[PDB]
Amino acid sequence: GIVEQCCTSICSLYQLENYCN
Amino acid sequence: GIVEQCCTSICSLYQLENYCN
Amino acid sequence: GIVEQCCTSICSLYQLENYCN
Amino acid sequence: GIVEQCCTSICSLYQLENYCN
Amino acid sequence: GIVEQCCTSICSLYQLENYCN
Amino acid sequence: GIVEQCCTSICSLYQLENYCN
Amino acid sequence: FVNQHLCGSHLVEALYLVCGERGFFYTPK
Amino acid sequence: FVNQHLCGSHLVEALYLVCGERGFFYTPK
Amino acid sequence: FVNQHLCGSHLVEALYLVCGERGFFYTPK
Amino acid sequence: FVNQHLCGSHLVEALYLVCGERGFFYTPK
Amino acid sequence: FVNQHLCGSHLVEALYLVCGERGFFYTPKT
Amino acid sequence: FVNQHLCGSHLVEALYLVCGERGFFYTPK
Ligand SMILES: Oc1cccc(O)c1
Ligand SMILES: Oc1cccc(O)c1
Ligand SMILES: Oc1cccc(O)c1
Ligand SMILES: Oc1cccc(O)c1
Ligand SMILES: Oc1cccc(O)c1
Ligand SMILES: Oc1cccc(O)c1
Ligand SMILES: [Zn+2]
Ligand SMILES: [Zn+2]
Repeated sequence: GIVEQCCTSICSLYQLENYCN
Repeated sequence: GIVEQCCTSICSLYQLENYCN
Repeated sequence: GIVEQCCTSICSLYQLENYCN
Repeated sequence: GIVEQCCTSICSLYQLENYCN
Repeated sequence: GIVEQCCTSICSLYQLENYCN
Repeated sequence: GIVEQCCTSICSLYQLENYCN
Repeated sequence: FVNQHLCGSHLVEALYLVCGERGFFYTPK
Repeated sequence: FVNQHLCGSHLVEALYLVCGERGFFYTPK
Repeated sequence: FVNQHLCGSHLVEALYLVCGERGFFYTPK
Repeated sequence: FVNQHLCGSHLVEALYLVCGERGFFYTPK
Repeated sequence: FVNQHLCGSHLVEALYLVCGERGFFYTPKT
Repeated sequence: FVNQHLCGSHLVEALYLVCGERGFFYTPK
Protein backbone atom coordinates (compact mmCIF):
# COMPACT_ATOMS: atom_id res chain seq x y z
CA GLY A 1 0.00 0.00 0.00
CA ILE A 2 0.96 3.66 0.35
CA VAL A 3 3.57 3.05 3.06
CA GLU A 4 5.38 0.49 0.88
CA GLN A 5 5.14 2.74 -2.20
CA CYS A 6 6.02 6.04 -0.60
CA CYS A 7 8.22 5.32 2.42
CA THR A 8 10.91 3.25 0.61
CA SER A 9 11.34 5.88 -2.14
CA ILE A 10 9.88 9.42 -2.35
CA CYS A 11 6.51 9.75 -4.11
CA SER A 12 5.93 12.77 -6.36
CA LEU A 13 2.92 15.01 -5.73
CA TYR A 14 1.27 13.36 -8.79
CA GLN A 15 1.87 9.90 -7.28
CA LEU A 16 0.42 11.14 -3.98
CA GLU A 17 -2.65 12.43 -5.81
CA ASN A 18 -3.47 8.78 -6.53
CA TYR A 19 -4.62 8.48 -2.93
CA CYS A 20 -7.11 11.36 -2.99
CA ASN A 21 -10.83 10.64 -2.67
CA GLY B 1 4.24 38.92 -0.68
CA ILE B 2 3.48 35.24 -0.09
CA VAL B 3 1.89 35.88 3.33
CA GLU B 4 -0.47 38.51 1.91
CA GLN B 5 -1.29 36.38 -1.14
CA CYS B 6 -1.80 33.03 0.61
CA CYS B 7 -2.95 33.53 4.22
CA THR B 8 -6.61 34.41 3.62
CA SER B 9 -7.49 32.43 0.52
CA ILE B 10 -5.74 29.10 -0.07
CA CYS B 11 -2.94 29.09 -2.63
CA SER B 12 -2.95 25.83 -4.55
CA LEU B 13 0.30 23.83 -4.86
CA TYR B 14 0.16 24.97 -8.48
CA GLN B 15 0.17 28.66 -7.40
CA LEU B 16 2.83 27.97 -4.75
CA GLU B 17 5.06 26.61 -7.49
CA ASN B 18 5.61 30.20 -8.67
CA TYR B 19 7.69 30.74 -5.48
CA CYS B 20 10.15 27.93 -6.26
CA ASN B 21 13.74 28.60 -7.35
CA GLY C 1 -18.42 16.48 9.68
CA ILE C 2 -14.92 16.84 11.10
CA VAL C 3 -14.35 20.48 10.13
CA GLU C 4 -17.63 21.74 11.58
CA GLN C 5 -17.16 19.59 14.65
CA CYS C 6 -13.42 19.87 15.34
CA CYS C 7 -12.29 23.18 13.86
CA THR C 8 -14.94 25.12 15.73
CA SER C 9 -14.15 23.63 19.18
CA ILE C 10 -11.43 21.26 20.40
CA CYS C 11 -12.29 17.63 19.76
CA SER C 12 -11.30 15.00 22.34
CA LEU C 13 -9.32 11.96 21.23
CA TYR C 14 -12.50 9.83 21.40
CA GLN C 15 -14.30 12.42 19.24
CA LEU C 16 -11.47 12.22 16.68
CA GLU C 17 -11.85 8.40 16.63
CA ASN C 18 -15.26 8.82 14.95
CA TYR C 19 -13.20 9.58 11.78
CA CYS C 20 -10.93 6.52 11.94
CA ASN C 21 -11.70 3.65 9.56
CA GLY D 1 13.85 7.74 28.91
CA ILE D 2 11.30 8.56 26.20
CA VAL D 3 13.89 8.65 23.35
CA GLU D 4 15.24 5.22 24.27
CA GLN D 5 11.75 3.75 24.78
CA CYS D 6 10.01 5.39 21.83
CA CYS D 7 12.49 6.09 19.05
CA THR D 8 13.66 2.48 18.84
CA SER D 9 10.20 0.88 18.77
CA ILE D 10 6.80 2.60 18.20
CA CYS D 11 5.07 3.80 21.35
CA SER D 12 1.28 3.98 21.44
CA LEU D 13 -0.46 7.11 22.74
CA TYR D 14 -1.34 5.13 25.88
CA GLN D 15 2.39 4.39 26.39
CA LEU D 16 3.29 8.04 25.72
CA GLU D 17 0.77 9.20 28.29
CA ASN D 18 3.10 7.92 31.00
CA TYR D 19 5.19 11.05 30.18
CA CYS D 20 2.32 13.55 30.84
CA ASN D 21 2.31 15.96 33.83
CA GLY E 1 1.38 31.31 31.02
CA ILE E 2 2.91 30.50 27.64
CA VAL E 3 -0.41 30.57 25.73
CA GLU E 4 -1.31 33.99 27.18
CA GLN E 5 2.22 35.29 26.52
CA CYS E 6 2.71 33.89 23.04
CA CYS E 7 -0.54 33.15 21.19
CA THR E 8 -1.80 36.72 20.90
CA SER E 9 1.51 38.26 19.82
CA ILE E 10 4.64 36.54 18.54
CA CYS E 11 7.35 35.37 20.92
CA SER E 12 10.96 35.20 19.71
CA LEU E 13 12.94 32.00 20.34
CA TYR E 14 14.85 33.94 23.04
CA GLN E 15 11.55 34.69 24.83
CA LEU E 16 10.50 31.06 24.48
CA GLU E 17 13.77 29.84 25.98
CA ASN E 18 12.42 31.05 29.33
CA TYR E 19 10.28 27.88 29.30
CA CYS E 20 13.20 25.43 28.89
CA ASN E 21 14.26 23.14 31.75
CA GLY F 1 25.02 22.43 1.57
CA ILE F 2 22.43 22.33 4.32
CA VAL F 3 21.35 18.69 3.70
CA GLU F 4 24.94 17.43 4.02
CA GLN F 5 25.76 19.60 7.07
CA CYS F 6 22.50 19.18 8.93
CA CYS F 7 21.02 15.80 8.04
CA THR F 8 24.17 13.83 8.98
CA SER F 9 24.59 15.58 12.37
CA ILE F 10 22.42 17.99 14.40
CA CYS F 11 22.99 21.63 13.39
CA SER F 12 22.97 24.26 16.13
CA LEU F 13 20.69 27.30 15.74
CA TYR F 14 23.77 29.40 14.88
CA GLN F 15 24.73 26.99 12.06
CA LEU F 16 21.16 27.15 10.76
CA GLU F 17 21.41 30.97 10.63
CA ASN F 18 23.94 30.65 7.82
CA TYR F 19 20.93 29.89 5.58
CA CYS F 20 18.89 32.95 6.59
CA ASN F 21 18.65 35.75 4.05
CA PHE G 1 -10.68 29.48 3.79
CA VAL G 2 -7.10 29.32 5.05
CA ASN G 3 -8.24 28.94 8.67
CA GLN G 4 -9.92 25.66 7.77
CA HIS G 5 -6.91 24.66 5.67
CA LEU G 6 -4.55 25.14 8.69
CA CYS G 7 -6.93 23.40 11.10
CA GLY G 8 -7.24 20.42 8.73
CA SER G 9 -3.46 20.03 8.61
CA HIS G 10 -3.49 19.54 12.42
CA LEU G 11 -6.58 17.34 12.24
CA VAL G 12 -4.95 14.79 9.88
CA GLU G 13 -1.85 14.60 12.04
CA ALA G 14 -3.99 13.94 15.11
CA LEU G 15 -6.04 11.31 13.22
CA TYR G 16 -2.79 9.68 12.07
CA LEU G 17 -1.71 9.23 15.69
CA VAL G 18 -5.02 8.37 17.26
CA CYS G 19 -6.30 5.99 14.55
CA GLY G 20 -3.10 3.89 14.49
CA GLU G 21 -3.34 0.78 12.28
CA ARG G 22 -7.02 1.56 11.42
CA GLY G 23 -6.02 4.60 9.39
CA PHE G 24 -8.66 7.20 8.79
CA PHE G 25 -10.89 8.87 6.27
CA TYR G 26 -10.46 12.61 5.89
CA THR G 27 -13.48 14.09 4.12
CA PRO G 28 -13.86 17.83 4.73
CA LYS G 29 -16.73 18.38 2.21
CA PHE H 1 13.99 2.85 14.71
CA VAL H 2 10.52 3.89 13.90
CA ASN H 3 11.00 5.42 10.57
CA GLN H 4 7.94 3.96 8.89
CA HIS H 5 5.86 5.58 11.62
CA LEU H 6 7.68 8.90 11.17
CA CYS H 7 7.46 8.66 7.38
CA GLY H 8 3.69 8.09 7.69
CA SER H 9 3.19 11.33 9.58
CA HIS H 10 4.87 13.30 6.75
CA LEU H 11 3.01 11.24 4.15
CA VAL H 12 -0.42 12.26 5.57
CA GLU H 13 0.63 15.90 5.63
CA ALA H 14 1.71 15.69 2.02
CA LEU H 15 -1.54 13.88 1.06
CA TYR H 16 -3.50 16.59 2.87
CA LEU H 17 -1.84 19.30 0.84
CA VAL H 18 -2.20 17.48 -2.51
CA CYS H 19 -5.85 16.35 -1.96
CA GLY H 20 -7.43 19.73 -0.87
CA GLU H 21 -11.20 19.59 -0.53
CA ARG H 22 -11.25 16.08 -2.09
CA GLY H 23 -9.87 14.62 1.10
CA PHE H 24 -8.33 11.14 1.31
CA PHE H 25 -8.42 7.69 2.94
CA TYR H 26 -5.26 6.69 4.72
CA THR H 27 -4.72 2.98 5.36
CA PRO H 28 -1.34 1.78 6.63
CA LYS H 29 -2.46 -1.76 5.64
CA PHE I 1 -10.47 27.25 21.99
CA VAL I 2 -9.20 25.84 18.65
CA ASN I 3 -6.93 28.89 17.88
CA GLN I 4 -5.01 28.36 21.14
CA HIS I 5 -4.91 24.61 20.56
CA LEU I 6 -3.35 25.11 17.10
CA CYS I 7 -0.99 27.77 18.47
CA GLY I 8 0.10 25.41 21.27
CA SER I 9 1.07 22.78 18.67
CA HIS I 10 3.55 25.27 17.11
CA LEU I 11 4.78 26.44 20.55
CA VAL I 12 5.88 22.92 21.49
CA GLU I 13 7.79 22.63 18.23
CA ALA I 14 9.55 25.97 18.80
CA LEU I 15 10.39 24.88 22.41
CA TYR I 16 11.78 21.61 21.11
CA LEU I 17 14.03 23.57 18.73
CA VAL I 18 15.24 26.23 21.11
CA CYS I 19 15.57 24.15 24.32
CA GLY I 20 17.70 21.40 22.73
CA GLU I 21 19.17 18.88 25.21
CA ARG I 22 17.61 20.71 28.14
CA GLY I 23 14.06 19.86 27.14
CA PHE I 24 11.14 21.83 28.53
CA PHE I 25 7.91 21.72 30.52
CA TYR I 26 4.81 22.59 28.58
CA THR I 27 1.86 23.65 30.70
CA PRO I 28 -1.17 25.17 28.86
CA LYS I 29 -1.38 26.51 32.13
CA PHE J 1 -3.45 36.11 17.53
CA VAL J 2 -0.24 34.91 15.77
CA ASN J 3 -2.10 33.78 12.60
CA GLN J 4 0.36 35.17 10.00
CA HIS J 5 3.22 33.49 11.88
CA LEU J 6 1.37 30.16 11.97
CA CYS J 7 0.26 30.45 8.34
CA GLY J 8 3.91 31.05 7.26
CA SER J 9 4.94 27.86 9.07
CA HIS J 10 2.45 25.87 6.91
CA LEU J 11 3.43 27.81 3.83
CA VAL J 12 7.09 26.81 4.09
CA GLU J 13 6.09 23.16 4.50
CA ALA J 14 3.96 23.44 1.34
CA LEU J 15 6.80 25.12 -0.54
CA TYR J 16 9.19 22.38 0.57
CA LEU J 17 6.89 19.71 -0.87
CA VAL J 18 6.10 21.58 -4.13
CA CYS J 19 9.57 22.87 -4.90
CA GLY J 20 11.41 19.60 -4.30
CA GLU J 21 15.09 19.75 -5.38
CA ARG J 22 14.61 23.27 -6.82
CA GLY J 23 14.46 24.76 -3.33
CA PHE J 24 13.00 28.20 -2.63
CA PHE J 25 13.47 31.59 -1.03
CA TYR J 26 11.11 32.48 1.76
CA THR J 27 11.00 36.27 2.20
CA PRO J 28 8.16 37.49 4.44
CA LYS J 29 6.94 41.10 3.93
CA PHE K 1 21.59 10.45 10.16
CA VAL K 2 19.77 12.81 12.60
CA ASN K 3 17.11 10.20 13.44
CA GLN K 4 16.82 10.67 17.25
CA HIS K 5 16.54 14.45 16.83
CA LEU K 6 13.81 14.11 14.19
CA CYS K 7 12.07 11.46 16.24
CA GLY K 8 11.98 13.78 19.25
CA SER K 9 10.13 16.38 17.17
CA HIS K 10 7.31 13.87 16.56
CA LEU K 11 7.39 12.70 20.18
CA VAL K 12 6.64 16.19 21.51
CA GLU K 13 3.73 16.56 19.02
CA ALA K 14 2.31 13.22 20.22
CA LEU K 15 2.67 14.26 23.92
CA TYR K 16 0.99 17.56 23.10
CA LEU K 17 -1.97 15.63 21.64
CA VAL K 18 -2.31 12.95 24.33
CA CYS K 19 -1.55 14.98 27.49
CA GLY K 20 -4.08 17.74 26.68
CA GLU K 21 -4.55 20.35 29.44
CA ARG K 22 -2.11 18.38 31.68
CA GLY K 23 0.88 19.31 29.57
CA PHE K 24 4.08 17.43 29.76
CA PHE K 25 7.75 17.53 30.58
CA TYR K 26 10.01 16.65 27.72
CA THR K 27 13.32 15.50 28.99
CA PRO K 28 15.34 14.08 26.17
CA LYS K 29 18.41 12.94 27.95
CA THR K 30 17.48 11.61 31.35
CA PHE L 1 16.73 9.65 0.75
CA VAL L 2 13.38 9.34 2.06
CA ASN L 3 15.38 10.08 5.21
CA GLN L 4 16.86 13.15 3.56
CA HIS L 5 13.40 14.09 2.35
CA LEU L 6 11.98 13.85 5.88
CA CYS L 7 14.99 15.69 7.33
CA GLY L 8 14.54 18.61 4.86
CA SER L 9 10.97 19.00 6.02
CA HIS L 10 12.19 19.56 9.65
CA LEU L 11 15.04 21.80 8.35
CA VAL L 12 12.69 24.26 6.64
CA GLU L 13 10.59 24.53 9.77
CA ALA L 14 13.66 25.27 11.94
CA LEU L 15 14.90 27.88 9.41
CA TYR L 16 11.50 29.54 9.39
CA LEU L 17 11.62 29.86 13.17
CA VAL L 18 15.25 30.81 13.66
CA CYS L 19 15.47 33.21 10.70
CA GLY L 20 12.38 35.18 11.68
CA GLU L 21 11.86 38.37 9.68
CA ARG L 22 15.01 37.74 7.55
CA GLY L 23 13.47 34.70 5.92
CA PHE L 24 15.73 32.07 4.43
CA PHE L 25 16.94 30.35 1.31
CA TYR L 26 16.49 26.59 1.07
CA THR L 27 18.70 25.04 -1.65
CA PRO L 28 19.18 21.28 -1.41
CA LYS L 29 22.62 21.44 -3.08
O1 LIG M 1 7.27 9.59 -0.42
C1 LIG M 1 6.89 10.55 0.48
C2 LIG M 1 6.82 10.28 1.85
C3 LIG M 1 6.47 11.33 2.73
C4 LIG M 1 6.20 12.59 2.24
C5 LIG M 1 6.30 12.86 0.86
O2 LIG M 1 6.06 14.10 0.35
C6 LIG M 1 6.65 11.83 -0.02
O1 LIG N 1 -2.62 29.35 1.27
C1 LIG N 1 -1.90 28.42 2.00
C2 LIG N 1 -1.49 28.72 3.31
C3 LIG N 1 -0.76 27.78 4.06
C4 LIG N 1 -0.47 26.54 3.50
C5 LIG N 1 -0.89 26.25 2.21
O2 LIG N 1 -0.64 25.04 1.67
C6 LIG N 1 -1.64 27.18 1.45
O1 LIG O 1 -10.25 19.90 17.40
C1 LIG O 1 -8.97 19.62 16.99
C2 LIG O 1 -8.40 20.31 15.90
C3 LIG O 1 -7.09 20.03 15.49
C4 LIG O 1 -6.37 19.05 16.19
C5 LIG O 1 -6.95 18.39 17.29
O2 LIG O 1 -6.28 17.44 17.99
C6 LIG O 1 -8.25 18.66 17.69
O1 LIG P 1 7.29 5.85 19.15
C1 LIG P 1 6.95 7.09 18.68
C2 LIG P 1 7.92 8.00 18.25
C3 LIG P 1 7.54 9.27 17.79
C4 LIG P 1 6.20 9.63 17.74
C5 LIG P 1 5.24 8.71 18.16
O2 LIG P 1 3.93 9.02 18.13
C6 LIG P 1 5.59 7.45 18.64
O1 LIG Q 1 4.41 33.26 19.53
C1 LIG Q 1 4.61 32.04 18.96
C2 LIG Q 1 3.56 31.12 18.86
C3 LIG Q 1 3.78 29.87 18.26
C4 LIG Q 1 5.05 29.58 17.77
C5 LIG Q 1 6.09 30.50 17.87
O2 LIG Q 1 7.32 30.22 17.36
C6 LIG Q 1 5.88 31.74 18.47
O1 LIG R 1 20.20 19.24 11.92
C1 LIG R 1 18.88 19.57 12.03
C2 LIG R 1 17.93 18.88 11.26
C3 LIG R 1 16.57 19.22 11.37
C4 LIG R 1 16.17 20.23 12.25
C5 LIG R 1 17.13 20.91 13.01
O2 LIG R 1 16.75 21.90 13.87
C6 LIG R 1 18.48 20.59 12.90
ZN1 LIG S 1 -0.64 25.15 12.41
ZN1 LIG T 1 9.70 13.91 10.74
